[PDB]
Amino acid sequence: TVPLILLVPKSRREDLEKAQLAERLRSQFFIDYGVRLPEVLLRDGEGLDDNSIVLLINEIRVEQFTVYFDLMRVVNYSDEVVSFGINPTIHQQGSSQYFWVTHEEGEKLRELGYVLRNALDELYHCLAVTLARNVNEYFGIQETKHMLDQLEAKFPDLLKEVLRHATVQRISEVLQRLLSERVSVRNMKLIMEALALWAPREKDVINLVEHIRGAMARYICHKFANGGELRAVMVSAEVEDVIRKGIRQTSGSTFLSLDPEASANLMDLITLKLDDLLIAHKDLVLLTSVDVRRFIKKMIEGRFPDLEVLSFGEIADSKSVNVIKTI
Repeated sequence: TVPLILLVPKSRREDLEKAQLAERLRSQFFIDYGVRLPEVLLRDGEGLDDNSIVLLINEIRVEQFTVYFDLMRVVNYSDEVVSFGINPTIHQQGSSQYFWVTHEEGEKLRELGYVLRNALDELYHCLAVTLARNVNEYFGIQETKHMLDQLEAKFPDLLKEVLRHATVQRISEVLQRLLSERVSVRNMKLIMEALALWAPREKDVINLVEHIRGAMARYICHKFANGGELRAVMVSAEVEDVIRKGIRQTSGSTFLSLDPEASANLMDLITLKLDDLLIAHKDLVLLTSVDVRRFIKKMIEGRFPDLEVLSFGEIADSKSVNVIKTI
């Protein structure tokens, strides 16, 4: 490994050491995603204002976050909150907007049903999301091969079934593709049984990952729910069909071929439908049909890298999906 670095404000460093942000971060990441982060060091950022954090991977600034350490974030913010006389501190970051309120104001809003989050939990969800996306930077063949060792000491026969049909390279690619889209690989037993089933059937890694995803529907659903309702923006049959109608294939696998204008137009619709929502992209997902899920993720990720895209198959067996807008 090389270490992950969090540049933090001079004024906050002491509390962050005392809170053990560095290590708790790694622990919770393991609990959520089933993989080892490298060591995380804190370092004082020169000219960071008191509510800024910066992440460095390989000593290159990767993203800056605004977390108001003394305040609480309203996660399902609506404008109704202003009706209770609370005027939030607002930060605009990408085309997401974030609303922060005092501890006091926060307790009042909790009892009206709002879900509030502290600065450190928030900071973790932000780092988790960026690190899930940057999985290739610290997770590859060596770590895969080490996860397999741990699995072989429990389930040797299943490890061997999977290897009759997939190389260690291939399985690492699968795990990376799951994790890059924020799907946990903490249940290597289940994932392997799913590779056991599909890997002989499917020699295209992209198609394989989609079948593993289908097989893991219930787990993906539970994870994006947290311990609460799953907030979904539904992609309409209309948008779905422009994508479906663009799907091509020459010899290798299957790809999206849309006019430049056709894609820019789809993007303007998504953009503006999301601008109507007060909720941060990373607390939402998009729902769409199984065959177009991956195309929409490829299409939107350059611009909305936080917004994941679940298929309707992946939520069939959920209780608390809440569709809050259509596209």
